[PDB]
Amino acid sequence: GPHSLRYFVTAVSRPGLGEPRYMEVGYVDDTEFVRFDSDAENPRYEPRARWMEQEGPEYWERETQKAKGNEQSFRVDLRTLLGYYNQSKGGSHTIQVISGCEVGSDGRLLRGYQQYAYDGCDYIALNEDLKTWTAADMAALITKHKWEQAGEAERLRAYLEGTCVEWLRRYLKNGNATLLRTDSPKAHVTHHSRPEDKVTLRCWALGFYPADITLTWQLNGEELIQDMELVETRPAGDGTFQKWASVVVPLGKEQYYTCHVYHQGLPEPLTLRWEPPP
Amino acid sequence: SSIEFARL
Amino acid sequence: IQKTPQIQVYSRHPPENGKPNILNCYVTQFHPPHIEIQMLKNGKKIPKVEMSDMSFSKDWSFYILAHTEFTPTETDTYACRVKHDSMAEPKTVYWDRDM
Repeated sequence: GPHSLRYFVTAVSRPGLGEPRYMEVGYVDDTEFVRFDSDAENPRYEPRARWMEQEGPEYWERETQKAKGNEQSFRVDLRTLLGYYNQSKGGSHTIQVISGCEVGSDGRLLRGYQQYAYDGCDYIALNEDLKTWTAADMAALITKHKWEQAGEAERLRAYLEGTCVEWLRRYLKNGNATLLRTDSPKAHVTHHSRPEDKVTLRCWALGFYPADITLTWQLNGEELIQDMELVETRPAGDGTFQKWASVVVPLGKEQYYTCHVYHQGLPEPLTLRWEPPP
Repeated sequence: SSIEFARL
Repeated sequence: IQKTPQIQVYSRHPPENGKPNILNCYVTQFHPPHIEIQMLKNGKKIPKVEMSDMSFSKDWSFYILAHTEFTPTETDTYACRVKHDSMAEPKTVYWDRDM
């Protein structure tokens, strides 16, 4: 199937409290595999996945040096933006970037990413044509003009179509099967109620990976999406995820409801109902 | 490997 | 622009009284990145609370996981308190064993 290599970058100023905090986090198929955190005595790029430990010392050295270079460049960008926005030197500000490539099964780029945000709002982004830019405001228009003159889009298309795809292949060779990892959910239904003629049935999905999952409740073939309560998928903290969906039903009709669990690790969707313990 | 970022 | 943090408090494993577990406090959808997270037991702050590294999602909002070891009892009360620039006052969310 398709794969992706993307870096999530963060630069946060802290006037009076020290140098800006800079971070570079790499993801292969939405899984963190490397991280650089400037908040240290001697900051270094590090593996976040055991399979990256294969890379030799020269790799880590080049990545570390490039990261510190990026950090210092962003330090300047933070100042530049205070200027573009006519802002004070005393407030904290954040610059964020999502930069990467998602390639198809045939090894060709499906989509390139080079998008920026300032204080949580879109700043500028490279368009799908990998040739033009979309500035979100007046400030971004200055960067746009500057990048157009420098041929920045061409520079990024090169990286996105070449360098990024090539590195993704390399990383996949060392952690392909690992990324293919799949933990199917284990489900069960709990019964809850406060002295009333109604009861809550909560369908739980535990220990699954990846996070993508769907839970539904059915009353005789029909999905109850109107009054079904559910929580956002959440990390158990051990690499797997959790999620639940609940519905309020009439006391005594618990057996008329069925929960369905859809996950990529399941040979077939799970089907279950409330089971009063023996 | 991440790209070397340009100035804003 | 500021985004108010969404919070979830739950155990890593289904809770069983007397059995060691891990209590999580998942905080998402906030901006700016600076945030103060505390976990409480019966109204008092818990000293040993670990924090995951911070990350951000496609919509630019940040997320982080705080967690602490605990052995649930029938009557102990747990909660997660979050202080963030987006809120006038600290937000407290209590752990519900059924959620």
